[PDB]
Amino acid sequence: VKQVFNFNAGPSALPKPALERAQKELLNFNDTQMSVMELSHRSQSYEEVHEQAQNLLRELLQIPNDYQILFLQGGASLQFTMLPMNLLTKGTIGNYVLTGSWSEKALKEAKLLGETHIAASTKANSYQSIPDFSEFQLNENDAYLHITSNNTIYGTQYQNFPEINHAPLIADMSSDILSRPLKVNQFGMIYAGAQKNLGPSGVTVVIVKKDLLNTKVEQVPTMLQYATHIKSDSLYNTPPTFSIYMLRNVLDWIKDLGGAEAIAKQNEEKAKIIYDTIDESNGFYVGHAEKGSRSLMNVTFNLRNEELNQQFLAKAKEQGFVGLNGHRSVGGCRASIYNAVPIDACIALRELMIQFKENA
Amino acid sequence: KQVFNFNAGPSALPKPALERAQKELLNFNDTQMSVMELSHRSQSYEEVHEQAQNLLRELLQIPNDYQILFLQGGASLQFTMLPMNLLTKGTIGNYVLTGSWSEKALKEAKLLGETHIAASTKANSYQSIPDFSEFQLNENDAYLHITSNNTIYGTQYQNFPEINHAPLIADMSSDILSRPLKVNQFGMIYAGAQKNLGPSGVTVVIVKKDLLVEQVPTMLQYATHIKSDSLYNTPPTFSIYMLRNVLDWIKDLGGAEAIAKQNEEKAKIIYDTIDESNGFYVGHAEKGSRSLMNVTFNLRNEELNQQFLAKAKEQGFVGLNGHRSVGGCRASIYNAVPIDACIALRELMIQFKENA
Ligand SMILES: *Cc1c(COP(=O)(O)O)cnc(C)c1O
Ligand SMILES: *Cc1c(COP(=O)(O)O)cnc(C)c1O
Ligand SMILES: [Cl-]
Ligand SMILES: [Cl-]
Ligand SMILES: [Cl-]
Ligand SMILES: [Cl-]
Ligand SMILES: [Mg+2]
Ligand SMILES: [Mg+2]
Ligand SMILES: [Mg+2]
Ligand SMILES: [Mg+2]
Repeated sequence: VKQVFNFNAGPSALPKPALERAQKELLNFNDTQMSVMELSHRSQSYEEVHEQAQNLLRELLQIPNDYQILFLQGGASLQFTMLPMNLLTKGTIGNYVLTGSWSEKALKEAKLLGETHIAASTKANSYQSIPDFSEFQLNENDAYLHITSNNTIYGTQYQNFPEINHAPLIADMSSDILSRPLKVNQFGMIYAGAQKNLGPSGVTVVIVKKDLLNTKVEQVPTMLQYATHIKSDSLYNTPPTFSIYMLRNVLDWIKDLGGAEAIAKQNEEKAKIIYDTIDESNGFYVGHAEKGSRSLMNVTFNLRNEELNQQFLAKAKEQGFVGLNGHRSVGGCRASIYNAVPIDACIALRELMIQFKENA
Repeated sequence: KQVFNFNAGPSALPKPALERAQKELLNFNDTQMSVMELSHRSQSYEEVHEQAQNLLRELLQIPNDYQILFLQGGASLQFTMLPMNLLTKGTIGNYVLTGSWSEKALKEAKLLGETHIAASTKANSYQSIPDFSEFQLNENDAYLHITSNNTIYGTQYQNFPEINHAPLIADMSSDILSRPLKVNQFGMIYAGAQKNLGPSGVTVVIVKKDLLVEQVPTMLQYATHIKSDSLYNTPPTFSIYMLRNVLDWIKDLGGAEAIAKQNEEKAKIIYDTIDESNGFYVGHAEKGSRSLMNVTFNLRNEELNQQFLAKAKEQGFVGLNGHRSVGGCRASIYNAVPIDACIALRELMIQFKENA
């Protein structure tokens, strides 16, 4: 049929082979004559999947042995409250670096539970950049320092991560996890809803330093303790088995293309196609982010006025582009170009953008 | 290549629902994307989301003053979310204990407030549902919590108590939409989908709206999800899609009364086999409390138990081992387990008895 270009921001494009693989074995997985969705999570066929998803992640990001990988339900949003529930103890402070709307949502949940602080913020200038690490206001009684690696709605991204030694560094990496190599030991915990760059909705990957959080926290509901899930290897209650399976399949694909290092090269190339288009447009398109902070995962821009914005987005949708409307809170446009978005989609978008401009 | 899926959770699903999923896995609704690749704020997803709710409303005849929520975290998260929202100071979370799942729910409430046991058949190892006239209720109960089907013990409420002093709340994980329900008896009903309704990953919560909050985390307030139609954060979109598909299958076969007929025949096959076995197979539940969803039983000794389950596995039966906490055998016969599987089980039970 006609072309479809999938720039959805979350859930988002999956790599075709992961979907083709799932489709082919949907009714009979691993010769059991059952769908993976119909298996016990205590079955050896399921446990193989669960363990393989962990081992692929471990290998791909080179996660150290003193870290454990959790597969949790509830989305990143549930992590916004689970994190302060476990680590934000009395007399301590949940310190946040604000670099977008998702950082504010994280902060708000800690505020419900303890003392919070704002280490640095670019909110005044509408989150066009990542603040300088030298501006970080740190406290001796900080329970952690929390950052948002990729600011999905604003199109900005950490180029690198601060060295923090007084508290654990925590990061919401929902929209750029495993888009590039990572030095995992810079962090006490990393979390990501899978649906942006790792596969389906319904599971949240939580990489945690075991000794920071393998201990019972008095007064915390069993399901909301990290310890629960660490001890039970994310099998305390019934896991999202199909989501974890699809995550496995996506991880296999990342490994098959050369891992984090190769996918970064691909992601830089796709991003470049779009940013060069913006940058050669003589102001017809204006990127929200400052150049040093441009995200490789979510490209945010506006045309010169809202009428042109709307005509551009209507034309895109007529031409088969999906998901380009900016987040409802900020308007404009947003090209999400996560790992699995193909480069010819990016070329197509550039073509769209150039003819729209020339014809305007 | 014969396989009979008696898994207790996650579990068998309807072949037509899985075949339909397979067929359109790469191209949902002519969008040329998987349902898994759609934005949850897309109309495409939003229609599926709503269709899943609509089918439950139709099939259970859920009144307008109830809302239907799709949450993550399993029935287990509901164990704490419920008291978190309703167990206010000076009130009591009152529990009816009819098995281990009851116990797990009560435990979470004890973290958050005053609790109470209205009744319990624990002393007798949960062989039955207590008589409602036995319940000990309190003026200040925040709710009365029950477990409609005691998955590990094989017992099930035949009917529900008429409770007017406080909302009746039910963990229906292992029997929701296996028979018609009078939803007006309850203030809230909850169930992980992964037994009767869909794959794991989504929890269905049916809640009396006006029934349900300072200082509770946003994600743990029912009001958050009611207000946002379970679209506050990203829902488990594929699981809700599969839930829709399963609900379409239940509607297509004739709805809650029709599936009850199938379920009662399935259970009749196994219980008759047990009852006719002259004590070779012994059911755990008192007759009057026998579950239609999980049939629990043992052979005369542990070694026969083990010989049977080994023979079962060799013959393609999956999931019949009893819960580790109780041992024995458990045949889970949720909605999508076909009558032919139960017939096969019977024939195996009879042959095994003959050959012992
Ligand atoms: C998508 C997103 C979230 C929300 O994740 P849910 O799974 O919907 O809770 C949180 N943080 C970031 C940075 C995101 O991009
Ligand atoms: C399966 C079951 C549960 C556990 O559900 P999860 O989704 O694993 O939390 C809780 N209660 C009952 C009655 C169940 O049968
Ligand atoms: Cl953001
Ligand atoms: Cl977003
Ligand atoms: Cl039970
Ligand atoms: Cl169980
Ligand atoms: Mg490979
Ligand atoms: Mg192509
Ligand atoms: Mg139909
Ligand atoms: Mg008879």
